[PDB]
This record gives sequence, structure tokens and C-alpha cells, in this order.
Amino acid sequence: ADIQTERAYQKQPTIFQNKKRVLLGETGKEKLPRYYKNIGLGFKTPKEAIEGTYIDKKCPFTGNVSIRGRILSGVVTKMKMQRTIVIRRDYLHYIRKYNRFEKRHKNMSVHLSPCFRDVQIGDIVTVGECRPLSKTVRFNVLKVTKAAGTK
Amino acid sequence: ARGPKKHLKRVAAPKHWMLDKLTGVFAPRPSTGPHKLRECLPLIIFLRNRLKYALTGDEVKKICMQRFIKIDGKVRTDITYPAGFMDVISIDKTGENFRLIYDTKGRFAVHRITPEEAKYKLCKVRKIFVGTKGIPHLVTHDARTIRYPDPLIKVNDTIQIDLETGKITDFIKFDTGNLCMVTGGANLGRIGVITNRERHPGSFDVVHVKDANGNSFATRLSNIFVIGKGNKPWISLPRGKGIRLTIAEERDKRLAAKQSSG
Amino acid sequence: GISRDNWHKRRKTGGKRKPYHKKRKYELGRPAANTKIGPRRIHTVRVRGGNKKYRALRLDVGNFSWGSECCTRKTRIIDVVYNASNNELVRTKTLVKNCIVLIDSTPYRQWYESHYALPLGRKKGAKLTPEEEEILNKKRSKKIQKKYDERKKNAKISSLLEEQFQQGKLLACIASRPGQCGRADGYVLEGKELEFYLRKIKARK
RNA sequence: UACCUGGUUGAUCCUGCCAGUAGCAUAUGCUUGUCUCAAAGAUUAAGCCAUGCAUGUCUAAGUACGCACGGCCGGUACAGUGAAACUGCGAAUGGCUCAUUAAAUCAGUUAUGGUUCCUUUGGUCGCUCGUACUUGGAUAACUGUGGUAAUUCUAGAGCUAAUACAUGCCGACGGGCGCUGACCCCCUUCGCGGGGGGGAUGCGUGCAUUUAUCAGUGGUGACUCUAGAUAACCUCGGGCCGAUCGCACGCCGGCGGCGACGACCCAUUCGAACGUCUGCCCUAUCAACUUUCGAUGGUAGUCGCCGUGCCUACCAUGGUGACCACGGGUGACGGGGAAUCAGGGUUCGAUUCCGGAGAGGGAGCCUGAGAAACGGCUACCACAUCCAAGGAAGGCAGCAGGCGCGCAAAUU
RNA sequence: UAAAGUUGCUGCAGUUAAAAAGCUCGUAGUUGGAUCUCUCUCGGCCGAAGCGUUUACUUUGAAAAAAUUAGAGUGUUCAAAGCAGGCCGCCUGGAUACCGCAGCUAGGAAUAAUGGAAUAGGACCGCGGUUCUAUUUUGUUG
RNA sequence: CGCUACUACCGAUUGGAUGGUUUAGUGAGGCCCUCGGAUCGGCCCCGCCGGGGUGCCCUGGCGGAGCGCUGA
Repeated sequence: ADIQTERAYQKQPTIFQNKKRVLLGETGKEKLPRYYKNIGLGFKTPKEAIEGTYIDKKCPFTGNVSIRGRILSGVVTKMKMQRTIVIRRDYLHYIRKYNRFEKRHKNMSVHLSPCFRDVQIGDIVTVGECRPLSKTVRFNVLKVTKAAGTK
Repeated sequence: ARGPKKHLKRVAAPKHWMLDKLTGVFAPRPSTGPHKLRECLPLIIFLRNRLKYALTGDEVKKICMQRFIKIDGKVRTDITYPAGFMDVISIDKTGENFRLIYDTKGRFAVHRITPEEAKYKLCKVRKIFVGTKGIPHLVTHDARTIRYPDPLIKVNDTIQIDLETGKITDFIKFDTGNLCMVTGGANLGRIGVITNRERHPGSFDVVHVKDANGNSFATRLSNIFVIGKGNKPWISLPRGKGIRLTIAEERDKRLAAKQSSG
Repeated sequence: GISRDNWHKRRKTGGKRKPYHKKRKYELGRPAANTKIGPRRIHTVRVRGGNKKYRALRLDVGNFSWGSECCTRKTRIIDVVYNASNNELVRTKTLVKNCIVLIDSTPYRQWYESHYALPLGRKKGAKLTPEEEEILNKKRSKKIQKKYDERKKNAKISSLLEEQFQQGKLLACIASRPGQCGRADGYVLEGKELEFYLRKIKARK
């Protein structure tokens, strides 16, 4: 489970990992301090974020992003990108002339932190608005709700 | 496009200036200052349109350049200077002082005050921050930075400052039961007692206010300006005491006044 | 000229984009500051709002930090050995952020001598240079030697750090942007970061 | 006002259209006495332009030895008005037009905790620990010599200023704080004993600039916020802590009151920029589109005012579509809004308000806080002006006016 | 544009007037049968704290430029308009409504929906057995 | 089916007309030449007597050059 899989060293920029230790008081890797924050609006930090080891600069809990703006929801449809998933948001648009609605949808590419493991296609995810993380990504997954049709 | 605009079309001006459309193409574009463009009152509007002391903008310029107008105790020669909520306008030559207070219809009333009450004003604080070697600071709705404020003064409270020295004299906490004024929106100009505040994290808070006659309304927290402790005001209220009358009672009072007076 | 706008880019669906305006001044880009190693040459560029950016073109001196000991000194930059973005940024020797550089160890070594109270380390070949053994042996009172001993109690330098100090060079990372601030600052590599970058350089060579 | 009428047949019911009917908008014809308000070269040609004007600006308070005028003593630096010229500011507003432009612009909503911001208003402004009673190249105006057919072209010479610009530490000058340590004294003891304060040649002392712990001062829903502390750094193209003016005549080598102008930096005052939460016309005789050329994402950088494939390198194959992707068309700028009221709708919105774009077409820039500016510059393309043929000068979709185009629109 | 119920959502028509595919499967789309009425802190009716299963509704409450439109007042000499108008210096007005959809907030739960226990892998209870202890103590800190 | 009131498609046509729509080359340009630097500049080694903290040497007009030192 190597973390350093890139050409540059991966580490949380806040945590200093070169502090001097004591020889007689150290036997094995003692601890690596973990940087994590609690995002607002009542969202609880997942356990895997606090006690994990992954490095994600776009993670809402262990990264540099701040959640602000719209809190949305959607269902996972594709998981074929690194730390990024595609969710679909279905809604009904009212046509005034016919007094009726039509089904419409929009796909949003949202960032999924490694603190959410075993997220499946069809799960309901709560996303929060953040700064542009890529060309199309502007939302971060904050909570994953398992689908009713799951194990 | 290409840098800031310097004109204001007369029909794009704030509606509470009560400007008419046939006078000209332009309205006096208020200069930058302690108050926002859409919720201020340019000195020319007050001196010409309200007080009728001048007939044209040239006469307003003459009055202002004679150093007769004092806003918050300072002589202001700018005829488009933005004067706003709780600002004190003192004209020493004619010996009258005005305080810019919204009337119940959302417009700046010509509210005359005694010279004793013209020596201070109420300022809602916008932020408190610590800077420059642990020195607390305080920013008001009037864009005044007051150093070394009382540690009990937090955001959304209103302080009372003496105009001559520019120092905090007293303050009122933001709490239920305190009298307040609405400075924006549909209920702008109304005066009542704060009854309940609903907090919406990540969004705007809602404050519920009740009048003296029991009418209850609500507005966003940014639009609340607490006037006094409890139900008594620290400043003098306009001819209407912040009560908004429905059009039926307005018409009834107008008809009764027409009947009684001949 | 060089533009940083996004409306020249294909849409997320892949459709073509038709511009509604021509290039604006605020969307501009400027040529890169390929900050080589050499005598200090920094050009100043005026930016939006009237502020100033320091476009460093040549630098041989930087303010690097020894994080574990919290000892940052002005040091000379000797070489670049690793770039995590492009190999040609090492071959042409440009100073950019997060690039691994060789720096002198003389200031840190000298501060360590001012720290030195450790037992026999690496003093085999000796130096025989007078007026230098004052900073190691000196004449000192009892309580001063007691303080130096209590400092020696907590002296511990990694073997890789020692091996670098013997060669007179240290591995460091540029934590500043020389093409934007004119300064090539950073910190000396230590611990698992040092091990990782040593493996990277070894595998590259 | 929730409305119908004529026409197929020898005649009759019906489908069904044609025609009638009322408004509205542009043109046009005939006619026209008062009076009020009032649109008006949008449609074709974002076609081409003679000429004139449309952006300039001085207070008591930046610089006055221009007798250009002018005073009350031509032995009291500057009495005053003051054209020129240097300096500062504005010229990025306004006005015009609708060519481009179909999630683009725009509207409502929200965010900048991801940026910049002239000016206004509060306004850190003796917080630096070893010639200041005022410093220096200059250069315009002015005077003279000129060149060119020609321009708001400018050269040479003689003078002379500053608010283009301070590289002072006589002043808080004893400092205080944290240090590579020559002297000092103690608790049951003459055996290395564990622990306490002063002291100098020798080092440093601010949030805008990047690489750091426990309090984690005061905040937010949430900071890698603010504040604090230590180690250091601080740009040829340096970096903030003031080298100047204002008529009264006043105080126990000196102090003083009002101002003006500057200037870092903090405060969203005016903004701008960037985020696409939702909503846009017709078309399948457009069904798959994007990925040597970034296409979707990740990592590290470059650049940028900042977030970001914005750009580069490497890595992973993604990303979008019948809930119309992609492509094409529009006599498409978007909206507020405008033309009948049964109810529902159908059309229109070049056009005075808001937002956007453009200045013949592209492109690239200087200055500046702000422009990819065109009543700024530099090229090419297309037109086009003067020429002595060497060269020089252009941009009315500003107000008027012309030509052209037209069914179609005003006074140099 | 209305007339055009000759584009029909309201609200057309398809045996013979123009018209139901030759027939049947079929994915998307559209529609879909009955059925459920010391949890919580200062004083024995109060802010906080709510996963009630998210919603769709419905009704409120904020925020939605002005002008236009609707509309209140006011004898422009009437009116279109305008935002204004007398009394031997004083009184006033310069309202209000609407502002679709999409966002934000708040009752009751009718009615597309969504159904939390079915290899039980389902509240509440006694065990803290190596751990963080009102950011370990509570005579002069052990 | 020997008359006209009757533009386009097909044109054994490539005869024509504001027609830039992309390859491949060339190529404008704020000269951001690190190869460039006769000119322009208070001491730099002097002419010499401006005059002093000593009509006696830390001097107030470089007459005046030398790719030697530095400055946009």
C-alpha cells in the first residue's frame, strides 16, 4: 500500500514529519501525525480520513479545499477516473403552456476523496461546492449514502 | 467595461431618492464614501430635493463651498457625498441638525434633531479583527475603524460614538427584546423589538421583529440595526415611530386629517 | 499575446467554442522565467493593479532551511539533480519550485560546530587548521560545559545527512517560485522525503 | 364584447380552404385649420466619407527673473493679475451601433475561505538602537541659429525651476528583548554535587514576500483565518517610515493652531474578474462527437491578479450523447419589455434602462489603478489623402452633414 | 395578432371528406390496482439539540433594479401625461400589487413516488480486559 | 404530338462572377541579444592656487584623452 506512486513526494503540507526523535524511546515507526479538519454544516469527518494515510490535496477533510455555496445531491453513474466520479442529477422542468413537466438531467464531475471507499454505481452522494478543481470539477463528495438496493 | 463608470442614469438611480423622470437624463452619481451607492443620500439630493434650500445643483455647490454643511461633525464640500443611515447633518448657519433615518416607507426622512443629540451617532459593527501586535479593531457600517474596542462588543452589535472624538461611548448587544431598525428590503424603515433569530449556517440568518402594535415581520440578519436596549430607543425616531400602516389605515388617517383641518 | 483564457478550449462535451470577444489584457500570459544558475540577475515586471513581480533569470544563492534543527541560512545553490515535472528542467538546470537542488553545507555545518558537544564522530584525517579548534574545544566554565553536555544529550543526525555533509553538498527542495518572487528558498531534504528523492535520483541515473 | 359572414350544388347537410373583418408595425397615395406630447439612416451597405465641432483641466495652498501688464522706496529674494511651459489629473466615463455571438451573451440565485482595486471615508503613519537651518546630474518654457514641398516634424546652441527621485540616523540615543560567555555567590560535608540573577569589545529587532511546533488574543458552519513566538532572507529592473507652498504678527540661539498635497499598508466605497444552480429559437435530408494539435481526470510545475488543461512533462483512458450530444441554419445581441384581454396562447424586442460586444478586417502592444483603448500606438490586408515623387498623413457603428444603397428615416 | 376549436394544453381530427403503421414482439419514454389512524440544559410551558426515509406538492416568510403594465392620491383649464397642488410661513404626497421558472425559510400530511426486520448481517441491558481521562492533579505543582 | 404566358436538379458543362476553408512552406513583432555598447556622467594617475577643520596640502569651476574602475 505505497502512497508515493508519483514522481514527487506526497505529503500533507501542514504536517512536519522530520522532528527529532529519541533512540531509546523509539522502536518501530512511532506515529505520523495526520492533518484533518471538520467541514461545516454538520458533516462528520469519516473515520478513514482521520486514521488513513492517503494524500489528497483536493480532499474536503484532509486537503486544502473549503466547502462553500451549494450543497447538492446525485447518484453515482461512472467511476472510471482517478479520484473523480460522474454523478447524474435528475429533475423535472415545468413547461407553462402545457402545464406539465419533462425529465431532464445534468452530469456533474465531482471529486471523490479516498476516505470514501467501496462507493458503488447508483449510490446517493452529497456534494459540496468548492473552488474549480479542474476544467469541469467544482464539487466535492461530502457524504456517501448507500443505495436501497445494496447488500 | 474598461474601468469604473462615473455616471448614473436618472431612471437607474435608487427609487427612494424620489427623483422625477422629466428633470434630466442623469442623477447625481454619489461619490465613493462610507455608505453604499444604493443606500445613501447624496448631499445635493438632501440640500435641493428635500430641504429645498437650493433650486439647482449650482446653488447646492455654492452652499457646500461656503463650508456651511457638516456631516458627522466634518465639513464636506462634495455635493455628491454619500450620507447614509444615522449620519448627522449639521448646518450651523441656520442652526439645525438632521439625522438620516429611514421613514417607514423605506426613504430617508427629513428628521430634525436637537443639537445635543447631534453630538453622537449609532454605528452597527460589521467585523471585529485583531491586527498589528494584538490590537483589536472594529469596523462599522460607517466604514470607521475604531481601535481598542471593548471585548464584549461583537459583530452585529451597535455602538454609540461621540462625533467630536470618534470614540465608543456605549454599545447595545444583539439579543432578543432589544429595539431594532430594518435597513434593507421590504420591511426597510420599520422599527420593532427583536423576538427571535433563526441561524442558518452557511447562509443568511433570519431575525423576527414585532412592532409596538404587535405586527410581526422578518428580514435577513444583515438588514437588522438594533437601536436601543429593550424597547426604548437611544435615538429620536421620526414622525412615524417605525409603525408601517396598511393602505387602508393610511387612507383612513388621510381622510380624517382632511375632514378635521380646513 | 500569450493568453490564459478558457474560451479557446473545447467544451466538456467536446464541442467547439466560438469566441464572443477578442483577447483581453487581463487574460494575458508571459514567457517563462527559466531561472538558470549563475550570478544574480532579476528582472522586474509590472503586473495588474500596479504591483510588482520579480522575474528571476539567474540565481546562485538561496535562503534554505534545516527543518529538524530549525536552522535556516543563506546558502549557495550548486546544482539541480531532480525535477518531478520534466527531465529537461534538470538537463538545462532551471530553478523552479519543488525541484531538488544541491546546496552548500558550510553554514549549517558551522552552526552545528557552534552546537558541537558530541562524542568522537568523524575526526580521523583531522584538519590541523589553527583558530578553528576554538569553536570545538575552547576554554569554558563548568556550567557552560554542563549546558553543552545537556545539548549533546539531544544531538542526533541521520546517517544520510552525515554522508551528505562529508561531500560538502546537501539535497534541498525549492519551496518558492523564483520566476514570481525572485527568491530561490526552500528546505533541506530529511527523512523519508530524502530517502524517496535519493531513490528517484539513483533510478534516473 | 368568450361574435362571425360571402364562395363548391338543380337544390340540401358537411369537411375544407379562399375571401371578407378588427388591431398593430413599416412603406406609400390623397388631403390637412388650431393645440399638447412625441418616434425618426435599425431593416438593404458593421458600405464609403469632403468639412466643422465632439476632452479638457489652477486653487489661498507643485514650479513665475515672459515688464505681457502692473506697486509704494527702483540700495529690502519672491507685492499682485498672469499668457507660455514643466508637473499632476482626466482622457478606460459619456455617446454610437448590433457585425460577431445559440449554455456563448443574458436573467434570477449564489461564491470568491480562489483575486485585483485610482478615488472616497476611517486612515497602523518618533513602534528602525552605530551636511537634517534643507542634498544632487538635469530640462523645459525664454533667448538665438536652422533643415524640410510638406504634419500638432523637430535639431544645434545659450539660461533657469519642482511635488520623475533621498543614498540622514545631531531627535525616542539611557534602551528593552532573545545570544558562539573573562568574573561572580549559595543548600547535611575539605571527594568531580543537582539547581538560581548582573555583566563587554562581538549578533539581530515592522502583518505587503515565499520554506516553522506546543497556547490553536479574537473569529467562521468550516482555515492551511487573524494574532503571537523562534530561526533567517529581503531583488542592477531598491523598499514604507514627508528635503514643499497658504495675506492674521502671538506665547518663557526654541516652541506652537488650522490646513493643502503626497505615501507604504489594513478596512468590498465604486467596481472588475472568475466560478454554468436553473432557464434560450429552427433543424436528424445532422447519430454519434472529443483525444500528432488537451480531449476527461491525477501528480509536479510554468504563467497569471488569482482558482483551473490556462499551458508543459509524466501517468490513467477517459469525457458528452435519442431526457437530442455533435453538426448546420438564424432576416439571432440577451433581458426589462411590446403588439389581443374569454381562459390558454401566437408573434416581436436593432431601438433611449441593465448586461455584452465592436470601432473598415485581423493581430500585437505602450501608458496606466483600470484598455488588448482605436476622437492611443505598431504592423499586415482592403480602400483612401497631399507630394516638388524623397516622403508624409488616415479611420464619423460620436453630433451635423455628404455619396451610395435602397420601399424605407431630419438641421453642415 | 385575433378571428383559427384551420396546430386544438385548455381544445381538433383519422369507416366513407386528408388520415390507424401489413402484423407482432420489443429498449428508452409515458402511465400504472387495494391496502398504514435522566431521547432534550438555569423555574414541574422556554432558544438550543432533530436523518423525522431525501422528495414532489400546498400555504407562508425573506430576496427579487428603475422605467413599462395594474393600481392609490392629485382639476394638466379636460385628456394623453406629470409627480405633483390654494388657503387672510405652516400641511402633506412622491403609495401598493405583480415580478414567472430555478435557488432560501416555515405548519398539517390528501394525493406519482421513495417501502427502514426475511440466511436477522435488527433498540435496551452487567462487564473498559493493553488505551485517550471536565485537552490525567485539586496541602506548596510529584 | 410542329403554338406561346412556363427561374432551379440533371448541364458527354469546368466558360464566369463581394466567394480565404483547412494542410505544407514563407512570414509580421513590445527587441524581453545572456553575443551590443564611439557617445553621456561629482574620485579615479592631473592641469595647478578655488583657499581650508593648518596669506603653510582630507581642495568649492572635471580646460583636457587613454575598450584600465563603476553607473540607467
